[PDB]
Amino acid sequence: DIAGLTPCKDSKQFAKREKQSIKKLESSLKLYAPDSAPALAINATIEKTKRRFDNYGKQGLLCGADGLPHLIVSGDQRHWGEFITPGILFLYIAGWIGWVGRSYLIAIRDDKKPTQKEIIIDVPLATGLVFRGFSWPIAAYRELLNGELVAKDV
Amino acid sequence: INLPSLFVPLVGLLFPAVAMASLFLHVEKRL
Amino acid sequence: PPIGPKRGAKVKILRQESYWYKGTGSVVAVDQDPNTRYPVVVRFNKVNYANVSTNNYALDEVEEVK
Amino acid sequence: ALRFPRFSQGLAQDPTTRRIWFGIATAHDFESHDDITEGRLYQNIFASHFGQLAIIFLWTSGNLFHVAWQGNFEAWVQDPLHVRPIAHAIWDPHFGQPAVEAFTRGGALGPVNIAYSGVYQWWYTIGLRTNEDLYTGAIFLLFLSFISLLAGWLHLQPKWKPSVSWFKNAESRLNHHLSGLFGVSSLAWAGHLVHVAIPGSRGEYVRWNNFLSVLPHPQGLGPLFTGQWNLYAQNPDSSNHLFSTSQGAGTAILTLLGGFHPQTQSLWLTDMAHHHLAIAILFLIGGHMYRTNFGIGHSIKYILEAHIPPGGRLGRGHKGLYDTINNSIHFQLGLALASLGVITSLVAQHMYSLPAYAFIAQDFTTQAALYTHHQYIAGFIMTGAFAHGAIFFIRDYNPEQNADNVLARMLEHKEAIISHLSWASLFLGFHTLGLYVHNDVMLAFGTPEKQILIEPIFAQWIQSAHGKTSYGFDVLLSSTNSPALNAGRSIWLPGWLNAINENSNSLFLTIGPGDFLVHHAIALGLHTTTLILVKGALDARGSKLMPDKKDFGYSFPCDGPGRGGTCDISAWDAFYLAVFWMLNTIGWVTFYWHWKHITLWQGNVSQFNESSTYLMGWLRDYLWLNSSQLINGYNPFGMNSLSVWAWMFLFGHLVWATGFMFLISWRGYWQELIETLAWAHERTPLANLIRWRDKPVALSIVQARLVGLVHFSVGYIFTYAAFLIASTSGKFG
Amino acid sequence: GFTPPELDPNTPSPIFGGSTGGLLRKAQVEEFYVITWESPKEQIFEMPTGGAAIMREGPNLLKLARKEQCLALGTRLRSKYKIKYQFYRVFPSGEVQYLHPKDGVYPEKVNPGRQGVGVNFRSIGKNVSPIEVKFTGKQPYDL
Amino acid sequence: MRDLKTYLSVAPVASTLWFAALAGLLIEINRFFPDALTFPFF
Amino acid sequence: SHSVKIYDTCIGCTQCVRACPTDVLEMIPWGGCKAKQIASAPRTEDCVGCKRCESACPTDFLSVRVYLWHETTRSMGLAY
Ligand code: CLA
Ligand code: CLA
Ligand code: CLA
Ligand code: CLA
Ligand SMILES: CC1=C(/C=C/C(C)=C/C=CC(/C)=C/C=C/C=C(C)/C=C/C=C(C)/C=C/C2=C(C)CCCC2(C)C)C(C)(C)CCC1
Ligand SMILES: CC1=C(/C=C/C(C)=C/C=CC(/C)=C/C=C/C=C(C)\C=C\C=C(C)\C=C\C2=C(C)CCCC2(C)C)C(C)(C)CCC1
Ligand SMILES: CC1=C(C/C=C(\C)CCC[C@H](C)CCC[C@H](C)CCCC(C)C)C(=O)c2ccccc2C1=O
Ligand code: SF4
Ligand code: SF4
Repeated sequence: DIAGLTPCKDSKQFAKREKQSIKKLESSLKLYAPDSAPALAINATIEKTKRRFDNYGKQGLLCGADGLPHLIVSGDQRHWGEFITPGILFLYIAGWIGWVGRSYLIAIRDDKKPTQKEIIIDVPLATGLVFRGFSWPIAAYRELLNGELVAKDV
Repeated sequence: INLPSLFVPLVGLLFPAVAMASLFLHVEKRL
Repeated sequence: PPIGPKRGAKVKILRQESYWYKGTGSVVAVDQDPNTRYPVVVRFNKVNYANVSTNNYALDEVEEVK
Repeated sequence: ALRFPRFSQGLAQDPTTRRIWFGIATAHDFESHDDITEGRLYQNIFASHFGQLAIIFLWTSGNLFHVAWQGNFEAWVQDPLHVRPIAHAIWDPHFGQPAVEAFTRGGALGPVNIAYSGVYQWWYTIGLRTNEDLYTGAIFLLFLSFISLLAGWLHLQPKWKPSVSWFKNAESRLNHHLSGLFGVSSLAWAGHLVHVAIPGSRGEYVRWNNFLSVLPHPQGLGPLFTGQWNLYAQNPDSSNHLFSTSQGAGTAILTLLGGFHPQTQSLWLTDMAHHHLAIAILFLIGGHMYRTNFGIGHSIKYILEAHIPPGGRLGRGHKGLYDTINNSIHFQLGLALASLGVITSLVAQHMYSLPAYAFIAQDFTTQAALYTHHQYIAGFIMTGAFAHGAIFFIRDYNPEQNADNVLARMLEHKEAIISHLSWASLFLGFHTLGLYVHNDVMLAFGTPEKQILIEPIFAQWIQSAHGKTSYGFDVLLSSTNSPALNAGRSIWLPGWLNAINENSNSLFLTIGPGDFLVHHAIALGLHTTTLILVKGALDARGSKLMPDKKDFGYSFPCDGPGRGGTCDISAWDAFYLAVFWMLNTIGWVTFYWHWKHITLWQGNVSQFNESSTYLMGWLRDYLWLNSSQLINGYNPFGMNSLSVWAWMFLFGHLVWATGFMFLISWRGYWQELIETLAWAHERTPLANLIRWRDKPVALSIVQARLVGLVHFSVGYIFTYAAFLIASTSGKFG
Repeated sequence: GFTPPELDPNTPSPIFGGSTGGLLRKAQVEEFYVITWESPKEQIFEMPTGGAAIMREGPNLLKLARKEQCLALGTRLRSKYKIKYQFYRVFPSGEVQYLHPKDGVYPEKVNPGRQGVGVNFRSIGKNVSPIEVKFTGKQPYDL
Repeated sequence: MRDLKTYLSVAPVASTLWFAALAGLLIEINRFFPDALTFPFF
Repeated sequence: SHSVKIYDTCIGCTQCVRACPTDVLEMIPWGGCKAKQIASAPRTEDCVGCKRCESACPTDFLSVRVYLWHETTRSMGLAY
């Protein structure tokens, strides 16, 4: 496949690592009582590990000679779920945060003592402002086009 | 006769001694 | 006929060794006396590294801006 | 005057020991010396260059003499792969009997040192075979250094000293250096390779006494002037060819194969001679560009001033740059250091992947030592280039003569440059450290499969584009019908593809996620060091915190505690802080190189692949793991040949640590301590009869920073050199 | 123009028990400083070098090894005790040099009998760059 | 009450409450969908 | 001996003179401001380079500038 890697579902070292992990987890389980709280916790962890490995095989991740999943970020459409749509999600959230904070700073910049509203957050105004980050992708775009995103005269 | 035996002391003891003495005299006195 | 910008005006600094260089301040008072080369007094809303918000400037160093 | 230093009258009147210190640390800063003029400065620089050439020749002559005298060359050439080359003998009266026993190696009659500079392979490849050749080379070089000193002295004397107008003749100097220093020199090297080295690698021993009686080619110079040059490549050396013997030898003197010599695992000598001849032709042609006394050619300043884009995006373009470069010597030194550092790093990168000396690829410790050597020197050269750029800004820059050209516009938007470079550094550091810590925590919880392993897919694609076929990308050279592949199938691609796809050499190593992460660490280091240096340079002339910095010189302690405090505000201090980052970045580079190569030499590249993704792997599987023989160099049960490194390993740990002293404790404490010490000495019997002559004082602030940095760097270098050499030589694999 | 007071030996020195912070060889071969004041009443003050000393009634004379020490002592005498002081520089040759207050009035108060030294009639931002004063003995600020 | 609100919105207190809420939200998201290395929904 | 310069932006506030710990600065008659005062540096040979004067100057940039220069036993503040 890409970069000489093979799918984890049909890879062999991936399955070997899965088996070894479960064996290691089970080794501890046999020491305690069959149905004690530690035994239940260890069983839950084993089930979690099995579910994790099955999901990794299901999503179609690529596994190297090491038997571990590898992430392709070149832009291949078969792997957009590895970096590109999480990347878009991060960009949206981070722009939300930055736009909300900038809106707060611009809103409080007109008082005689703006610093007072900076060490003591004016929550009433902040609660109204935080929701602009839902549509910041549009507000920032029209802010740039309208030419007042960037401070002229500087 | 062993050439290293003559020179290693010459360059490690005599040379630094004479050089340090001469340079101390040069640096440390009014001209 | 007073000299320099009027009191309460809006001037930007042109002295390149000033903290507020290219910045903006409000004119406080311009001395009518000649023989003084830094008559204009300007107040800023930000302190400098010495925690000072007022400074004197020459007539050519300040420039009335909108 | 009237005492040391004579070049500074202000220092000679200092009544403290400072006069001595600053007397030594400003001897080569001619511009700040009393009664300094233009011609005086240039003549002093010229003579110092002659002195440096003499020193270099003397040093290489000493290497030759010692290898010829206590060396192993005659025995080494008999079996290059199964005998350790000897540098020089040891004569230390402090040695004990077991030390003498342990240090006698290489078939010597006493304790000796095993050379790791790689001079044996280099001298063997070029044609030197016996100790007589080494002795002749040493004598010739001693003569050469003497002649260099004679030239320096001659040009010191009046009536031979060039004027300033001569020094500033850039066009003629460029013409001669391109067509003469570079072109003719490479042409001569190609001549030597054709006349001596290539015959030497085929059995014949061509020397001064018979090189006029031996034809380098059976049809000498007939093909060359007739134009039928292909006759010089008609019979290359067979792939079953032992190096210094005629078994399987050819007659071609120039070729272009591209692979390696199968036995020596190094580049073909004929290919190298052809390379040097070609680039000699290119340099000779290109060195006729500028105008001198013959009425044809170019004037550099006109080319510069004519390169101004319409639309004024670059302002006045390069107008006025010729005069600011020709008159500013620090500008010239900065440009030279920049280019030199770039090509030194290039040498480091190319020497390990395309070895040119026979049997050096099989000498692993030599390869590692040379790579680390050249990388550290390149880092120092780059840091120096930036330092001298800042110095030029402070001293030789004329704002009015550079009005609105590229330099002034660089100065006037310095803040955008610095801020964006800071953003790049922040991004790289944040995400590289985040991924490393994530993987490390993942392995802490026993779930390696949940790591964020990103395939360096772009680099793998580039490798595939070169012809490698381990990633299945099927790109140029790795495809089958691509024009790029088809164009060179009959020249060099056979050998090149044979070498690149061969996976026992270092020609384009296979790469994975660990390589991705470490390369991004490298990028972080480069960007942060560049940030520190660029910020120090562009703000050298002054900033908002100190607008009149240009009047305070390049290096000064501070501006006092006023205005919030102005510690480390000079450009010298910016260089000072950048040296730490340079050391750190080159340390990462060499750690990566050495770990990858030590795991490849063991046929255990997997181990690196697994353990490189997380930092605990670096700490345990590399530093802790490869450091057992070194620390065991000597123990309560005796010592072995590695003890000298084990000692140095500790020595480098001490120096570095004492460096932390001058960097943390500052002047005032030490000054008061020295004051009480002076009182005590003056108040004691029999010793007050002895009186100091320079008043003791604590080290200066700038001097203390410099001494601390020097300790830091010396300890860094010594400890890493000890570790690298002991670990690679401990296994010899 | 204010004849400076002449140093008067025989004046009593303050009561002090001795210290390791006193004079050294520099006073013997180079120079040392002497400060004098009046102090209306006997009282205990903090020495600039060691512990505490007591000022005698009437004139007091103290010899220090540094001018900065004399100034610190004078500042404490002027602000804490409200005493007028003057100090001198004494050379091994036997010379005395009135130092402070130079013209009878302390340097803080403007006096009509002082000339300007090292005063530049321009803002600090109008100094030439180093390149204009290169290879000349002058510095850009000395102009 | 009014002064309690004022002090309860000062930088340190507001920041700690915000980060406690964010930590809880992220913890719950991880708990419901643990061991997530990719975005599979689309 | 360090070099101390007074620039014409001085407003004669006198704060630098109060700060000097070696009596290097002074106040002299002048006519370009309201105080008719300006700082002078007639005794820079006793300057120790502490730059305590610059920390007291309220003008921006400074009106009193200390340029550290050749060091003497007086400038180094040595009592031995
Ligand atoms: C810079 C080159 C160089 C270097 C690094 C060394 C290093 C060394 N030499 Mg050596 N040497 C050199 C050149 C060099 N040599 C040359 C050109 C000759 C003449 C052919 C010799 C002849 C020589 C002899 C006979 C011996 C050594 C020996 C030694 C070792 C012990 C110290 C010693 O005896 O001092 C060096 C002794 C000398 C007599 C050197 C004189 C020759 C040069 C011209 C002196 C340079 C002085 C100059 C002012 C400074 C150079 C610039 C800079 C490096 C400071 C030591 C590792 C000893 C040894 O074998 O080790 C066990 C020994 O006995 N050397
Ligand atoms: C382990 C030692 C260390 C570390 C980690 C750093 C890290 C950094 N240095 Mg530095 N430096 C060091 C040693 C170090 N340095 C030394 C010894 C020197 C010689 C004096 C210097 C001199 C130096 C200079 C001159 C400069 C830097 C700069 C920087 C920053 C570059 C920007 C970046 O890479 O993004 C970020 C890198 C990171 C490693 C992230 C650190 C923060 C992580 C995410 C932890 C977050 C906190 C976490 C939530 C836990 C909080 C706990 C709670 C109790 C609060 C960076 C933060 C440059 C700079 O400031 O950038 C503009 C700069 O100019 N360094
Ligand atoms: C062709 C290369 C080259 C040249 C010609 C110069 C030339 C110059 N440099 Mg420069 N520099 C260079 C490369 C170069 N540099 C590089 C690569 C760096 C990066 C490190 C620097 C960084 C640098 C700085 C920061 C400064 C200069 C300065 C100067 C000027 C004065 C130097 C002087 O006299 O100080 C005297 C020489 C010394 C103090 C050297 C002695 C101390 C060294 C470092 C100790 C050596 C290490 C130790 C002994 C080895 C270990 C011992 C043992 C355990 C083995 C001078 C014109 C100074 C200047 O004033 O600019 C105008 C200045 O501040 N350079
Ligand atoms: C490895 C790091 C290192 C080392 C070696 C030292 C060493 C020392 N520190 Mg120190 N210190 C350090 C780190 C270090 N520090 C750091 C990082 C800080 C920052 C917090 C401090 C802050 C600090 C303070 C504030 C003070 C010291 C003091 C001292 C000295 C105490 C006197 C003493 O021990 O007598 C003897 C010295 C030693 C035992 C050191 C090793 C000496 C070797 C064994 C002798 C070798 C001689 C050899 C034959 C020489 C021949 C070589 C020839 C070629 C020249 C001593 C020299 C105190 C001091 O100065 O004492 C009054 C002091 O006040 N340090
Ligand atoms: C500060 C300063 C200075 C300096 C600076 C510096 C030094 C910088 C730098 C820099 C650098 C050091 C850079 C480098 C670079 C490089 C580049 C930019 C490149 C490139 C590219 C290309 C062109 C490529 C090509 C190719 C080919 C050919 C083929 C194969 C592939 C490749 C891609 C490789 C001075 C003194 C002058 C002055 C003042 C200022
Ligand atoms: C696709 C991709 C890639 C790449 C890419 C690239 C390379 C590009 C780019 C890019 C670029 C070239 C960018 C840029 C930019 C620029 C600028 C100039 C900007 C800006 C912005 C701003 C300024 C903003 C601001 C803000 C916001 C909006 C947010 C918040 C608020 C604030 C205000 C902060 C890769 C392959 C890797 C992978 C896959 C994906
Ligand atoms: C120890 C220390 C001192 C005191 C250091 C002194 C007094 C140096 C004493 C060293 C003596 C002279 C022996 C040094 C031996 C050297 C190896 C000799 C080098 C001389 C030539 C070979 C270059 C400072 O003055 C200081 C100032 C500012 C910051 C940090 C410090 C600081 O850490
Ligand atoms: S630096 Fe210190 S001693 Fe010198 S003039 Fe200024 S305040 Fe006085
Ligand atoms: S502190 Fe500055 S403004 Fe005030 S008198 Fe001194 S020099 Fe003038």
